[PDB]
Amino acid sequence: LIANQFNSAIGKIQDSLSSTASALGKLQDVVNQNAQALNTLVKQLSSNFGAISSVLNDILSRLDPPEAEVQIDRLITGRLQSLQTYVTQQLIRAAEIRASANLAATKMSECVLGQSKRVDFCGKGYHLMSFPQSAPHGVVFLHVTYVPAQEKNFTTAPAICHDGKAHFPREGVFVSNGTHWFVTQRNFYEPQIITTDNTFVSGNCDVVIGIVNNTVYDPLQPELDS
Amino acid sequence: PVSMTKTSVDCTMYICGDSTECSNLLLQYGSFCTQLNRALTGIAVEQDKNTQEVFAQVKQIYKTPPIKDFGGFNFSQILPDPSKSKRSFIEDLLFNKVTKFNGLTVLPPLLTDEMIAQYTSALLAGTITSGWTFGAGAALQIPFAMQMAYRFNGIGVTQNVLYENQKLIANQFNSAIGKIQDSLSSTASALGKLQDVVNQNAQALNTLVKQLSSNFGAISSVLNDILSRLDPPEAEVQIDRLITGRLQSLQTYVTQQLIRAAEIRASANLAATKMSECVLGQSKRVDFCGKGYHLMSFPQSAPHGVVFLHVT
Amino acid sequence: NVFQTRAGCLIGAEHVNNSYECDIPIGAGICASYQTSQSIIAYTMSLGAENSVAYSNNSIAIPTNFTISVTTEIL
Ligand SMILES: *[C@@H]1O[C@H](CO)[C@@H](O[C@@H]2O[C@H](CO)[C@@H](O[C@@H]3O[C@H](CO)[C@@H](O)[C@H](O)[C@@H]3O)[C@H](O)[C@H]2NC(C)=O)[C@H](O)[C@H]1NC(C)=O
Ligand SMILES: *[C@@H]1O[C@H](CO)[C@@H](O[C@@H]2O[C@H](CO)[C@@H](O[C@@H]3O[C@H](CO)[C@@H](O)[C@H](O)[C@@H]3O)[C@H](O)[C@H]2NC(C)=O)[C@H](O)[C@H]1NC(C)=O
Ligand SMILES: *[C@@H]1O[C@H](CO[C@@H]2O[C@@H](C)[C@@H](O)[C@@H](O)[C@@H]2O)[C@@H](O[C@@H]2O[C@H](CO)[C@@H](O)[C@H](O)[C@H]2NC(C)=O)[C@H](O)[C@H]1NC(C)=O
Ligand SMILES: *[C@@H]1O[C@H](CO)[C@@H](O[C@@H]2O[C@H](CO)[C@@H](O)[C@H](O)[C@H]2NC(C)=O)[C@H](O)[C@H]1NC(C)=O
Ligand SMILES: *[C@@H]1O[C@H](CO)[C@@H](O)[C@H](O)[C@H]1NC(C)=O
Repeated sequence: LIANQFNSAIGKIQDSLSSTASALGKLQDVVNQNAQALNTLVKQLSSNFGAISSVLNDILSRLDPPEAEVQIDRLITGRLQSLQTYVTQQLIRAAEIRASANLAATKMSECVLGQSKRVDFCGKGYHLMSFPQSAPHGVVFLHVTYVPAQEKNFTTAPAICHDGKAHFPREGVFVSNGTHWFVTQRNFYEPQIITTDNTFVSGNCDVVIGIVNNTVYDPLQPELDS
Repeated sequence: PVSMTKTSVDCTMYICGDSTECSNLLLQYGSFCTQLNRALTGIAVEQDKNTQEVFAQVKQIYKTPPIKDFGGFNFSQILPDPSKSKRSFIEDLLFNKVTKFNGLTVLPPLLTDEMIAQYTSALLAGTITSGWTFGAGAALQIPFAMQMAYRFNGIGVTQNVLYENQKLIANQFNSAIGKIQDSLSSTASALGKLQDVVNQNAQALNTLVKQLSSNFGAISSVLNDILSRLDPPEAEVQIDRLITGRLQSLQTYVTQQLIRAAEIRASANLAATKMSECVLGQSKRVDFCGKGYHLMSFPQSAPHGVVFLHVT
Repeated sequence: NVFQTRAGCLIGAEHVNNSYECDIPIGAGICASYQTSQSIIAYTMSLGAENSVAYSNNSIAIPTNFTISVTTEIL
């Protein structure tokens, strides 16, 4: 059953990617931002900044150096300011991309090379593993996670008394279908008889709040009787 | 801190307010306005993205049951009460401890404070009634005493330690919440982090505006005054000086905003991580969730930011 | 036909009493979307279907089945 669910889920990923493309907005946004930065940088070349003509050779020809100097100096100031603005945009955007790259490195080291227990760090749900896939200027993870599905409203109790002593479940929780009592692991209903092995004793009936009487079976009574 | 104030600045009405000659001069500098406007809009949207990532992590909007059988713990100082702004008490203490002519529009945040309060009440009700499970899938209710049993057993302390000391732990937790209430209500230098962001942006705006009253080497800092006092064959030069000056001031402000917004986004991603790992579950990263072994946490909104109560 | 929001003056969208997920953000919590002959409506976005967990002092809900989702994360 797990195999079939995992295969079908991979298939749904295949389809989701193949049909809609707004899932890859993150990479496309970086590419478009840099393309527009370059296009603005270039289109700044066609501006006068208060000079005569946006072409350099044209100013060198149309005038004399005693004024081509001033016109040029204006163009140089303008283009230099535009260039610094572009480089500052690039510095900031590169700091941000380095942030996402360190984050991806962490996510691959903790989420592929091992199984993590950081909630929602590796896809919504309990984390099982992940597989990376390349993508143009970036990475794409497939967080294979485990999600509990369909529950039941059981009745519980923090401990049970059998012989005056309190009994707490070793690794599980005490549930009851209204008729009997069982101890079951927290994440998957799999009831078990409450032996003296599933539980461990402590104190007496007095102190815990909400305890319920019951009979904790003991595996030694059969052999001891026989 | 989670978000700045979404500010937008019309380049033109700033640099060349109501002077056609000035606008037509500015057009010679090219696409600087388009660039600055696009940058400030990028920031102004990243803010709403930040708040979205920090708070909107719950799929539904849970609600505590009306009765309050929580094994003896008392959450009335953090759960909402309908008697106000449907916020809670400590959210109020937080909201009280924190205290236009030139295109300086201040857009409103997409999530209004009531909706932020509803998100945080949802996360709080989920953590109270369902443990961490509401962050892994469908919320599964479980008596609070047992949830603290699991939280203990998670840090290497068997359950009977909790069950035998339930009343003592309840009293300690209630009294600690009370001390938080007092600590916030009396001193206010605990909220220095949010107030510092607000003041930094206020001073940035005030410097931007007070740059309007500078000559940059021109005749008079007023535009119409230069247009009147002289002729275009010299008003052009005087203006061009004013435009260069105001444009430089505007770029400096927008660069300050870009950097400060990168920093606030750093703190917002950190808050998102801290809420996903520290509320929606119990962490084992030392000192990541308050000094000590970590038991759980409850978030509380605050003007442009979040405030956790790491119960450890 | 002419709505007045805490963001500004919306022109050309009906103001509904309903509440759906935010499709196009506006501000101050208002979100607009194109829906049913149809038109553009501007509502106050809803945060999700409210839900009251049947909490008690002795009721626990345990799963019986599981599903293996496979999500994607792009960086
Ligand atoms: C736990 O959940 C899984 C969910 O996949 C359950 O398995 C699925 O159960 C449904 C309902 O019976 C199956 O659908 C039916 O499949 C049969 C196969 O011949 C078909 O005749 C029906 O028309 C319908 O499609 C589905 O196949 C099945 N999935 C797998 C992979 O077996 C599973 O039963 C649940 N566990 C428990 C204990 O309920
Ligand atoms: C573990 O530490 C806790 C710390 O709270 C201990 O509980 C506290 O113990 C002090 C000392 O006895 C109590 O103070 C006294 O309370 C009585 C109550 O009537 C009063 O008559 C005295 O004047 C004094 O105030 C305090 O109440 C108590 N706190 C609680 C919540 O019970 C606890 O005893 C320690 N455990 C062990 C095993 O020592
Ligand atoms: C849980 O059981 C205790 C005691 O259990 C009794 O003694 C056991 C050895 C076994 O024979 C059980 O069937 C008995 O019920 C109960 O404590 C008693 O409560 C009664 C009041 O009904 C009181 O008269 C007795 O003195 C108490 N003590 C004993 C030793 O009987 C307790 O009430 C039970 N609780 C629940 C929720 O069932
Ligand atoms: C939980 O704590 C609140 C206070 O945070 C308690 O409310 C107090 O109740 C007493 C008795 O009714 C009053 O004297 C106080 O004035 C109340 N204070 C406030 C701030 O309301 C409440 O009793 C505690 N217990 C429960 C079960 O809610
Ligand atoms: C739960 O609350 C009901 C309400 O009266 C009470 O009768 C019962 O004893 C309580 N049980 C526990 C374990 O708190």
